[PDB]
Amino acid sequence: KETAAAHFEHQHMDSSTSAASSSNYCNQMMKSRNLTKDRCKPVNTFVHESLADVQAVCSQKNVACKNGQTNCYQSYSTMSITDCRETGSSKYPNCAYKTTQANKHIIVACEGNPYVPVHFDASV
Amino acid sequence: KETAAAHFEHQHMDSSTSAASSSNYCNQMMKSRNLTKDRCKPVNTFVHESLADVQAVCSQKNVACKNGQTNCYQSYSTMSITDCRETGSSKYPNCAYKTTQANKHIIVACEGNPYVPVHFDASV
Amino acid sequence: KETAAAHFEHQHMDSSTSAASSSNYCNQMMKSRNLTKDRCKPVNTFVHESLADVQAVCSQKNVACKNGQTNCYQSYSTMSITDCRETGSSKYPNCAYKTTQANKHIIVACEGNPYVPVHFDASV
Amino acid sequence: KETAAAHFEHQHMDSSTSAASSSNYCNQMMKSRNLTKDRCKPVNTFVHESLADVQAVCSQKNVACKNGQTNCYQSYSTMSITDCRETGSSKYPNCAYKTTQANKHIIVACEGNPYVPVHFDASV
Ligand SMILES: Nc1ccn([C@@H]2O[C@H](CO)[C@@H](OP(=O)(O)O)[C@H]2O)c(=O)n1
Ligand SMILES: Nc1ccn([C@@H]2O[C@H](CO)[C@@H](OP(=O)(O)O)[C@H]2O)c(=O)n1
Ligand SMILES: Nc1ccn([C@@H]2O[C@H](CO)[C@@H](OP(=O)(O)O)[C@H]2O)c(=O)n1
Ligand SMILES: Nc1ccn([C@@H]2O[C@H](CO)[C@@H](OP(=O)(O)O)[C@H]2O)c(=O)n1
Repeated sequence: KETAAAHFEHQHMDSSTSAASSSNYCNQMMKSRNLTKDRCKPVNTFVHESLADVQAVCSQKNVACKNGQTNCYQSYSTMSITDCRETGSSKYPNCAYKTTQANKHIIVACEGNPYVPVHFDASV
Repeated sequence: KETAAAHFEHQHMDSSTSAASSSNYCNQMMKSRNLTKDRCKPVNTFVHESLADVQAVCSQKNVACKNGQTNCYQSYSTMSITDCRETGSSKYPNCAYKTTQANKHIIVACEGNPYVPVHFDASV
Repeated sequence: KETAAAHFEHQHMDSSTSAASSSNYCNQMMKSRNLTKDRCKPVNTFVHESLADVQAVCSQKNVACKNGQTNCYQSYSTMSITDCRETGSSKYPNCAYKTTQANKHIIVACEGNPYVPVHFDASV
Repeated sequence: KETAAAHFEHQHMDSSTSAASSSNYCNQMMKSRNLTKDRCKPVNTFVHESLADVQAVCSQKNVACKNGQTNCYQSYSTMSITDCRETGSSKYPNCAYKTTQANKHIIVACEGNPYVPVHFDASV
């Protein structure tokens, strides 16, 4: 409760579903994964692919992370992701999000043994 | 001194090209705009639109900034951008950048009178 | 059904009054113009100005439409309008609408030949 | 011109030697295989294995291609390869290469019927 890798799948993995359907998505999932219990998390990406496909990004294109660290990797291919961006109104506790489905490259930080994602840097 | 407004333009505006001409665009631009002076800026986005069109984003879709502030705005339209991301092997002061040209919505933070971009939040 | 231009006239023009005469202006209008016959249209603005005046906006300030298209135009001058949202006290067909009277710049999408309004985007 | 698989054979197979026999293997081979005709091809890998062994990789571990396509495959076993890279002082028409010999898993793109290597993607 809980490893960095577990924390990553907690915040960023949702393989239950293939894409985004209704704009209640982030609204509902941000609440579910305990992302709106203290403050409306401003931005959070969910990845709709197998855990294996996301984990494999750790052996693909090496790139610098946003903080300047160099343990980040961009997926070679597009992935099904849902970008969750808190709306301009939106007040805690009633957190509201603009749900946005897309097919972007993802960029994740990787570390440890096994060599897996531990943070979601960006989609591109 | 420098106005945040002008600082934004310097770091993120490239109205002269409609797109990135080559895969060397970023390497060129990151140095010419002096963003690799003290450190390799890991991420920097350039916008290939008029200053008017970019400034106009300030009256478009209001959203939360990455830091949670509420003065951010997402363009209604996609815009021509170039994402510059530092390579994994890049080492200051010899900074190197992957280039990704794309049509994407931009998210800028706005403030002041006139009410204009002063930070580049994200592209989606 | 209707041409695009005609549809705009029927839904948004009201040159027969200086303003909403009552807190239930929307409700006699949302009916009179068949906006509440198959539903309760959530939002609908009535412009208490000249059709020509409104059509002229198609040659004023070009601005990005909310949907990302770029054929939108903002009036230079303010216009008398009525904003129709519906009161909580409203389930179809017994429709009740929250009315509001104001002088705002309007934003319309225009197209065709002649270049005329086909959609009402926002009042600012 | 040659067919995909044949191009691959002509570019990447050297089943006649077990390893680069000297520091100048690449210089002679890049010449020999006509890889310096119009330009100094910046990097090229020669595999010191039988052809069928390399083709068999098309049925081994499926991985993402650097271009992001999904038809790439990583070899279960390490293979004898020679890495050839332009040496810096290399200048067309006088190309010059650094020869590096190693045991690595190759990654190749495969396509067609029969499913055969048509592009060499990386050595890992
Ligand atoms: N594109 C983005 C940008 C930020 N984020 C989230 O917001 C945080 C960045 O401030 C990240 O925390 P981790 O990097 O700890 O996952 C990530 O959860 C995201 O999920 N997608
Ligand atoms: N998508 C992104 C992420 C970061 N950045 C740049 O990275 C910096 C740190 O996040 C930002 O500084 P400003 O937002 O102050 O311009 C912005 O310049 C960007 O330009 N595009
Ligand atoms: N300020 C606003 C915002 C929306 N609307 C209505 O909202 C509807 C959908 O956004 C529009 O229908 P048209 O697109 O047919 O004009 C428009 O009639 C309005 O009439 N005034
Ligand atoms: N390790 C690598 C990486 C790239 N390459 C070569 O680099 C070229 C383009 O990256 C490829 O040409 P083909 O697509 O003709 O194989 C491939 O031959 C290589 O031969 N070994």
